[PDB]
Formats: sequence, structure tokens, C-alpha cells
Amino acid sequence: PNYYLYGTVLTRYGLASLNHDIRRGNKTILQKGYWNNGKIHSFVGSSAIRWALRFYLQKQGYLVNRVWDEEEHINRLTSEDFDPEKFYDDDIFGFAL
RNA sequence: UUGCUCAAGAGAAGUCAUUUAAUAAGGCCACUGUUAAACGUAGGUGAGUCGUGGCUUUAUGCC
Repeated sequence: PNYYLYGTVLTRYGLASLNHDIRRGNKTILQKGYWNNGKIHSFVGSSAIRWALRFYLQKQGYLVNRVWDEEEHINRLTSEDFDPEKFYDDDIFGFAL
């Protein structure tokens, strides 16, 4: 049967400066917009969280097609052809060429 | 003085009276703009009115 895992996770309190918007001028301003009650809330992109999850998968030793160098800051592909059967990355996050 | 010399085709008259291009018609039925992504890191400003009034020590600032 089809099974789904939905979840809302709440992070710990602290100072935050993540996923900044365009660094126009000298300021590095946050990614902010409207939320409930019509007040301004700061946002963090979901692509960053997906990248963090993929990096966790890579660091834990699971076989992933995309590998982060952590030194040259370049993403390298283990195999040009995407194989979701073998790679955790392709199975979970999908792919598109 | 020219086969010439002169020489009005002239006077008057409504193309009129009447007539629906009318009756009827669905541009209709179907369509995902699908799939993937770290913001990394450095780019600026245009425009009035004129002589103390409630607080506060003139002071000097609030409305």
C-alpha cells in the first residue's frame, strides 16, 4: 500500500543568518516576506535543507552519485548515468539532465 | 467689301404615388508547463514660510 511520512520540524532558538538574498550594496540582508498576521518573517530556502540532507547522506558513508569535495567547493558526479537503484542520492532526491 | 449684307428653336412642363430581407440556428467536445537544483560571495537618491501657545528653571527640549 502507498505510505507517506509527513512532518513539521521545529528548530532550536538562536541567532540565524541563512540563505541570504541578493547582496546588493554593502548589506547582506535576509530572505524575508509576509506570513500569517501580515507580518514580516524570515525564510530559509528548502534547497539548502535538501543539500544539507544530501551532504549528511554522503558523510555517513552511504553511496551517493554526487560527492562534495569540501575543499575545492566543486560538486563531482560518480557516474554520468543516474541509477536510482544503486545511488541513495538519485533514489531520494531524483535527478534531471 | 466674301452665295455676302439682316437673321434667338423660342415660350411651358414634379418620375410620381405604395412596399418588414423577413422567418431558425450551442464553436462544440479533451488536455498538469512534468522532472532537478546551496547565492554564491561585494554595483546608490529630486526642495515650504513669516513675530510664542499647553508642560518644562529663562535655559533646553516635549505635545
